Amino acid sequence: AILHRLLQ
Amino acid sequence: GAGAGSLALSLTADQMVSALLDAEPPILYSEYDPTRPFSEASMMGLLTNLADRELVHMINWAKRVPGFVDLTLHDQVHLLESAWLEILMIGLVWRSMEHPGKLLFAPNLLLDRNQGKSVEGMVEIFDMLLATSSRFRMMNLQGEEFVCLKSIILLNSGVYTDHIHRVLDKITDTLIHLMAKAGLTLQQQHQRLAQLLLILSHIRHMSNKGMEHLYSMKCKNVVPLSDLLLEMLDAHR
Repeated sequence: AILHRLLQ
Repeated sequence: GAGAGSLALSLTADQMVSALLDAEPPILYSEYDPTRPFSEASMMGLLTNLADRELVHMINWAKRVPGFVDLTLHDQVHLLESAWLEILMIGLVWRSMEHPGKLLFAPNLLLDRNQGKSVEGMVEIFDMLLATSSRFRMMNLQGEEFVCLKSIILLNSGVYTDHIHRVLDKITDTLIHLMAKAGLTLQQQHQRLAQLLLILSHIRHMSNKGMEHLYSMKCKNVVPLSDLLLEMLDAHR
């Protein structure tokens, strides 16, 4: 899940 | 308790507007000029390329919205998953206000409703986006009001699918202050707050029609979609 990585 | 003690809840209305303006993403140009006329595939290709690039900046903005990074990464994912097309859409209609009968997707990508015919079922959505743009133009929607509303969309759109409620109250207070300082009576303030918040139900509606469109275009395999964009779509089903 890209959004988890981009948001951290 | 997540958020309990947040800076977000301490901000003055002037500081909340300052934080929101500072958080603004850039206005993206299309990386391509389109050849005339459009096909369904070149139209969806421009629009999905643009939205992909706007998503990356949307994530940076989201982090700089007061209240947002006080949530778990889990909840931040869910709000962005729920809100992302409504946020693309409020931005599009805001940027399109000074271009009657047209959608300013980018300074070098202004489309009229006819060019929306090149894609099956796109004309209905453009009509609804144009009307929203046209309503904001009627209402003389101010920059400061726009960023407040875009923050509310972020915080509200997935909130039933309490700190979030406290930040929304904070943004409501900020909108009313902007309206008071511009010399609207209390009557005109409450009426304006309600008029803008009622438009958000229409942005939600366009988002839901948009998403059905985006899912129908996934199946047709007409245009490639980014992994990020395929994730966003899967979150709605």
